[PDB]
Amino acid sequence: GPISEFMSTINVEHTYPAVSSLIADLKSRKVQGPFAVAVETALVMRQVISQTRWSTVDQLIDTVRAVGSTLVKAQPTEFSCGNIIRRILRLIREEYQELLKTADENEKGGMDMRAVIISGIQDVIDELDKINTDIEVQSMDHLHSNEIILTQGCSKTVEAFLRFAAKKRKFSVIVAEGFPNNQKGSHAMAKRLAQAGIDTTVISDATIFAIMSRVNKVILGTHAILGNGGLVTYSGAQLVAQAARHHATPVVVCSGIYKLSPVYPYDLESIIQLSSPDKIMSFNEGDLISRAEILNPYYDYIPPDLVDLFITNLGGYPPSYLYRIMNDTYDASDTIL
Amino acid sequence: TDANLQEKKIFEEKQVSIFSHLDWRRRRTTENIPKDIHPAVIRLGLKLANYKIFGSNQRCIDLLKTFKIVIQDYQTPYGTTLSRHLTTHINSQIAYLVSTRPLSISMGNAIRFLKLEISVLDIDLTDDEGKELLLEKIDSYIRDRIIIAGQVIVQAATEKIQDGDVILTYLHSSTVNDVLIHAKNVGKKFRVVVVDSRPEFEGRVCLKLLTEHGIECTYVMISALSYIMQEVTKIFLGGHAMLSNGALYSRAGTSLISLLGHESNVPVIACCESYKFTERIQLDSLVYNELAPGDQLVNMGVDDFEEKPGVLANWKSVKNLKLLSLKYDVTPPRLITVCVCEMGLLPSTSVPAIINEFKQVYA
Amino acid sequence: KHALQAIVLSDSYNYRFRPLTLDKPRCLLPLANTPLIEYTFEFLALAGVQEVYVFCCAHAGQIREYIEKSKWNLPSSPFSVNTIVSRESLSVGDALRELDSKQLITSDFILVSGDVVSNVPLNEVLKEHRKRREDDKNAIMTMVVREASPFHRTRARTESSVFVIDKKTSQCVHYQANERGKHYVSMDPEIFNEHEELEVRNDLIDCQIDICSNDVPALFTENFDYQDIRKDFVYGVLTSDLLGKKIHCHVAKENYAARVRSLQTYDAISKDVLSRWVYPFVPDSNLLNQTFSYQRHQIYKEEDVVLARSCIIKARTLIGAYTKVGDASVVANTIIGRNCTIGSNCSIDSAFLWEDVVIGDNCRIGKAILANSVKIGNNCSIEDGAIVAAGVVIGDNTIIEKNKRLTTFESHSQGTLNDPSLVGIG
Amino acid sequence: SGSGCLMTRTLKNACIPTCMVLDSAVSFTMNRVDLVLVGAEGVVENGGLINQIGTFQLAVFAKHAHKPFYAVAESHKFVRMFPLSQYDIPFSRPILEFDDPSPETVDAIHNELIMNEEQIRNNPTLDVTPPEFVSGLITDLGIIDSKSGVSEELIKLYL
Repeated sequence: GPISEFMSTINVEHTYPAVSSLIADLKSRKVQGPFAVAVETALVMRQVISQTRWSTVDQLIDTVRAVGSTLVKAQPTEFSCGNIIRRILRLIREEYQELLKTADENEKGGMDMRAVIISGIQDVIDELDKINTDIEVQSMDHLHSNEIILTQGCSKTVEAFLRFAAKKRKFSVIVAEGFPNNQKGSHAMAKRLAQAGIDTTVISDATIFAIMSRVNKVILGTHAILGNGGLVTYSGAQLVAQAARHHATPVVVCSGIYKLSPVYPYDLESIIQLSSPDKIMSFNEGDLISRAEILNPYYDYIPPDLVDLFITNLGGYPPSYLYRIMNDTYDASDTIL
Repeated sequence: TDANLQEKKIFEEKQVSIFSHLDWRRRRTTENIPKDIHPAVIRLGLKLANYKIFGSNQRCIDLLKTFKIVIQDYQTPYGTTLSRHLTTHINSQIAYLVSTRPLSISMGNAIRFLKLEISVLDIDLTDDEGKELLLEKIDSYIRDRIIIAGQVIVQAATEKIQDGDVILTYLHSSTVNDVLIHAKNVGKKFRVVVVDSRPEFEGRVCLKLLTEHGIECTYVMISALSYIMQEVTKIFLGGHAMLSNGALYSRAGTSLISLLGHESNVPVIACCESYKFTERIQLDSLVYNELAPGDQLVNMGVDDFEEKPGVLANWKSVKNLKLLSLKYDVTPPRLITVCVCEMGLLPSTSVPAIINEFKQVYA
Repeated sequence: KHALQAIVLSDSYNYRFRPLTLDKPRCLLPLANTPLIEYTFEFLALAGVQEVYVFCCAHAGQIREYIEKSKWNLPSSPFSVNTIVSRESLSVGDALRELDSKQLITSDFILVSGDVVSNVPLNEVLKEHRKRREDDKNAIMTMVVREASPFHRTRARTESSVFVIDKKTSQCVHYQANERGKHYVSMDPEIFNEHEELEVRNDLIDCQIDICSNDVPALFTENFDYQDIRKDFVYGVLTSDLLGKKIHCHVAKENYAARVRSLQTYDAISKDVLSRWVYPFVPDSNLLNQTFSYQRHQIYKEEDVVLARSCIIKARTLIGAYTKVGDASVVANTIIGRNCTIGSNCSIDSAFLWEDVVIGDNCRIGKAILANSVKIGNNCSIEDGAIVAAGVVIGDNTIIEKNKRLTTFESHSQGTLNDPSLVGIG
Repeated sequence: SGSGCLMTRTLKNACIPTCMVLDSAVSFTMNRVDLVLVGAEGVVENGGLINQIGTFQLAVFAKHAHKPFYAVAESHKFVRMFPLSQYDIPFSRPILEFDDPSPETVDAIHNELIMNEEQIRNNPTLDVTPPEFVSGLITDLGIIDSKSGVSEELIKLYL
């Protein structure tokens, strides 16, 4: 139930201007990445609650349950958005219920909980600018001296994860430039932690199998996690996964929890987007670009039965325990928007 | 070479780094070359270090065609017959060539073969008698061992191609291209997938060839293998060598192809030639291998020659930071379904017996 | 501060696609089931332009109607768009000359001479422009072009041009067209005494997306003879006719950029758009709340679209919404509008269909243009290079030869409304 | 084939306890069995095993249930073909076609409620177990386990 069936575009553009503004920046990739999508999402919803007129909570539920369905229609693949929404919905119904009970002291109006919801929203914001700090701590309970680590594609969360341990313990790391998309960032990361005193070895995205023979652990930072524990990761990460499984090398994932979403991977072909082929073939080979089929996937998928351990802003947990976070973080009704 | 205390220096190159033993020393210029070096050998030595796409077969050919010129231009120091002294001359040619690029398996086996025929040569002949002989033996080698074997493999290879297939190759194998073009010329209805990878995108030239024959081709880098394999139904690989255990030894990205193929239930077909079999074996892709300079991936972007720099141009002088790129990796045999030698379609594990068929019933 | 503007020249290329411009002006016809000016608009949005001015000469009401309707009329629009009208067949320069008399240019700005498709962030070249400007006020225009192959399918005789640039400072010191009646290239050697490393380039595509300084409009009132931006203007500067002024080029080496001027471009561009080349500007992004979605082999479907089982779709195809398709029919390399319908056991290849088009049972189409709301009976046929206009209908058991454009009025072409050709004439 | 109903008799007649089992319940039986054993209808270049339709059905079971697998094959059953999977075999009648349903049409053991003879022949007849699933061929030439030496022997059989 999108918002267009509840409010008109002009009204949406008038009362909730930043929404349509964000919707524009969403489908146009003006905003991008999971983190930047999340923070901007809540900031929008903050103003929404800060500038809305309503009475019942049930009608307030129907509103946010509508913009999200529209907001998620923009660029659904960046699930980071919808995850923030369903969090708010439960954050309302349980805040309502917890306040529906104090009023039932002995009475046997019902709104303007505004600033609390805002104060509840800000609690989500301040929680995000922190996941790295909350995650980079559990490193010292896994990475040890002289260990050998493999990791692909400039995941910021993974960067501060290792750099923390590298402050005190000294060890080695192999970095595979997540070609083609994560090329630039990956080299920077390698250059960065190189200064952090950790043996860094940049490789082609293809020499994965060659070195997996003598690799202790492998570490990955995803783009999103789906209801079955599957991972929607950036380009070219199933190789290292399958390379690890073939070598009995364990697979660990260091990701914030906001990237977790209960959407179920019915059809992956509707998930893995495709970017421009410019990233892999120049415009110049005019003969080729006219004679062949060029494709450049942005994301990669790995199934959960290949992950051995997750690293979250809450703690380390096996994939089979992931669901019990969702029910403790989301509500079942808000699976489909 | 100060001496072979520089080889003691190699004995010191066994340190913590897994690649400590891998030889990095090269000579990509003719500075201070020795006197006893044939010109047509120099050109080859230059062609080795600077050419890309240098197919493992053509090198063996271009080596032999060059070797004939050496012997044809060779004259023994009279009073000492040919067979007693020819090897050291040639032995002084290899030692130069290896300093431009380590010997492929396709070349080393030929070397060990010719050195044999030198020893077994009948002394009761003369120079012009002797040298003319092995030239035919060399030519016979090229006829039987590679070209015909090549011509047999392709025919047997395209035989198992079925109309409606979807073929996947990776990084320009002259043999693999040679069979693909044959498939179109017999009216086989299919299409090809071309996987490429960094650095020197050897797969583009495979796309160039196949396109210039008009084939529905598809070009995606290897970091998209998870995606494209669903469309694929068969996989063809041309190998640098096949190991006596049955493992396939080819370019760095060969393994993931076979791996992802298995976990997607597609077959892996190793079109390799008998003379590229080796008695040796490898458990890790690191013990026996050869490298390429890490600078070649500093260039981020879609080009290689073009002066598009990067963020790693100082990696040589940034400690705890090193770039590398192995050129080859093994591939466990349980992922290879079939090997296509001129002895027919064989299971990869049957390799070492075939080598014995050469050692036995011959000399 | 906040001083930035842009101007687009619609109705400047309307004559090439004339057989349909009577129905709808060229700035409103669809490319990938989406009108062109949006492809141009979102491009300008990438440059972060804050003020857009559009020139019009045909269906100005219909133009402004969509604009007033458009997303770009809403407050979320990152730029305020106003339209200006003028006489038909608007010769360039006469635009700027009318512009300078209106005094609208605050500071540096851009212009495209039609509708362009591109995903090139101008922010860098814009900085490139403003940089060398503040040191040498005589720098007035910097052009944007795309490194390509000299025979690239997106490169046509129009953009087919030869540039000469200073590899050090990237300054165009000589430019000539590629009229097949010219075999040689000539340069006044006086430039070599003022330069060191000049790069003769023929691998380029003149996107005609030029960035101009505020001198230009006044500099066009003066030198009124200049009417074409490339022919008259550039040559005037390089020949020192207009004196002491310099230009530059920003040879783009990644992303995508082109404009729509010729049939051999539209078909080419469309086959590049579906080929992802101008990501994010793709159907499966759905910038106007469409319901598209990517499928393998570059086939693009919307929602609420019915397909028969026997009907099959081959690669490089696109289907608008609410469009039916008959049985046993085959579509390939084709673009289809919304709310259409296809007959049974038909064959379509490399064609172009727009909105509300129908098709009779068992028909052959190929490499032709079908305008919006066009009806075709059963048992018909049509070959390559053909063009129809809106409302045109063809009776059953029929055929249309090559390259034969149609219309709904005998303004100059042929054909009428209901029954086949050779019928209804006049 | 239904050849099981005859096999048990030939064993029952020879003083051997039997227990016929449905084709759908072989996995449930692996817990009891100590060793599986089947005949052969054709041995391939790669050591593959062309036998009756359901061999590979239980070949994976023994492979998964960790019980060994043995097949008996006479020399004159080696063939020169070479498939690519558990499927790449030439077969006369086309198999496993579907139907086209036009919109216009019409005890816990329910015996005699099966497919018809016309429905059956659409199904295949032969099977193929890749050599990694067999642990030992039984031939007049002896017992062969490499399933690479089978080729050396196969090459020996032909010219």
